[PDB]
Amino acid sequence: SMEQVAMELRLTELTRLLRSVLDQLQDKDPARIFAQPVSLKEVPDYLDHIKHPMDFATMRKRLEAQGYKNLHEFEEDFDLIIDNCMKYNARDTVFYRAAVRLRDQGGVVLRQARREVDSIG
Repeated sequence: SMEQVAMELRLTELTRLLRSVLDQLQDKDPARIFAQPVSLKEVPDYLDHIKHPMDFATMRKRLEAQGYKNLHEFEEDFDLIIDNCMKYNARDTVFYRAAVRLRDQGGVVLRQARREVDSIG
């Protein structure tokens, strides 16, 4: 149907906007602490602590399969990156502090992304 095509164009354009959002958030992580999944070879107890691991690469795979239907879904995965880190690592660690800085800086980007998603529809 033409309606199904129109919906697919909207999903494609959301995917475009979320790709740009993902790039901007990841630039707020120049240390690359959140770039890849926590290694279960190197942190073998991780899944005892963290039930839903997340990282920028895993988000990027979901994005390229147009697997985010709306901004809320995408924000959920970004919040897991931050929140997982802030639970597993103590306040006095470079990892925790990196997550705080990512959250604070990412807030700015996400605030305007929400406006754009509503604005364009």
